[PDB]
Amino acid sequence: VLYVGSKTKEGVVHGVATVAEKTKEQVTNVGGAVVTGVTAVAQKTVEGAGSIAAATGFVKKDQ
Amino acid sequence: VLYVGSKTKEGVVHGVATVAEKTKEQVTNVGGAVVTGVTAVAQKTVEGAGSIAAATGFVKKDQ
Amino acid sequence: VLYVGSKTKEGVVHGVATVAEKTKEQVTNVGGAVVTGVTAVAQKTVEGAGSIAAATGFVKKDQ
Amino acid sequence: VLYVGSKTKEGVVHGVATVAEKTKEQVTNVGGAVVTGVTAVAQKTVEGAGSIAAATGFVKKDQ
Amino acid sequence: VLYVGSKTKEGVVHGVATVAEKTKEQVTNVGGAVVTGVTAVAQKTVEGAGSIAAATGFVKKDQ
Amino acid sequence: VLYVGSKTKEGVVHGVATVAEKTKEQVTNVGGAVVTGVTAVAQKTVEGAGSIAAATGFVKKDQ
Repeated sequence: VLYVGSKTKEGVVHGVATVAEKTKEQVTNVGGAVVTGVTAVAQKTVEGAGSIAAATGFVKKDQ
Repeated sequence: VLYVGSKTKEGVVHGVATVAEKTKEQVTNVGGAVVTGVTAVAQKTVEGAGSIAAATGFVKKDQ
Repeated sequence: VLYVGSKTKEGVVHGVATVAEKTKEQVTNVGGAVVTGVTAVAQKTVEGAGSIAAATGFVKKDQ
Repeated sequence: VLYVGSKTKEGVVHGVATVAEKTKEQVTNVGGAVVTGVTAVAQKTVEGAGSIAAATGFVKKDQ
Repeated sequence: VLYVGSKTKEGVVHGVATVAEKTKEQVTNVGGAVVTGVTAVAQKTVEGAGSIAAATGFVKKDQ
Repeated sequence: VLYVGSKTKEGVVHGVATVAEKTKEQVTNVGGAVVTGVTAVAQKTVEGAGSIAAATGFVKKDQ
């Protein structure tokens, strides 16, 4: 018996309850990035750059 | 018995309840990125860059 | 008995309940990217860049 | 135009979502009444005694 | 135009979301009444005694 | 236009979200009444005695 990483619970979302009666939502993007309404999300990354809700409006490398 | 990574629970979403009665939603994108309404998502990446809800409005490498 | 990665539960979404009574939704994209209404999604990537809901509005490499 | 009882919506159940993963259930009745697991039920009674989930363990009128 | 009882919404249950992962439930009745697990129920009674979840363990009228 | 009882919303339950992960429940009745787990219930009674979750353990009229 060694149990190196035996019984873990990592990157987990369990048990959620949500209501939304009258939620007007309005976005107007021009040349950018927009990230709305993210809920009950999970992940696990090994040897990588993991971003749940990133928003890079632009990337420019001119030469 | 070694149990190196034996019994894990990683990148998991279990147990969700959602309601939405009258949810007006309106988007208007022009030349960009938009990410709305993400729910109950999970993943696991090994040796990679895993992004759940990314939004890159542009990528430019001119020469 | 070694159990290297024996009994895992990774990249999983189990148990979801959803209702939506009167959900007006309206999108208007012009030359970009739009990602709406994502629910109950899962994946696992080994040696790769796995993105659940990405949105790249443009990619340009001019020469 | 009188509209005495014109456009009603009475005794109604509309819009339900349910999940049950591992629900052990065990009953043991002896000489009585048991009522379990009632969901999404509706009725309308006119000039009567309407009971959705009644449980009378006994009725005795000895003479 | 009189609209005596024209456009009503009475005795209504609309919009429900439920989850139950591992719900052990155990009843043991002896000579009585038991009423468990009632959900999303509606009714309308006119000129009557309407009881949704009643439980009368006994009724006795001896002579 | 009189609108005596025109546009009402009476005896209504709309919009509910519930979760229950590991809910052990155990009842043991002997000669009585028990009422557990009632949720999202509605009714309307006109000219009557309406009780949602009543529990009369006994009724006795001896002569």
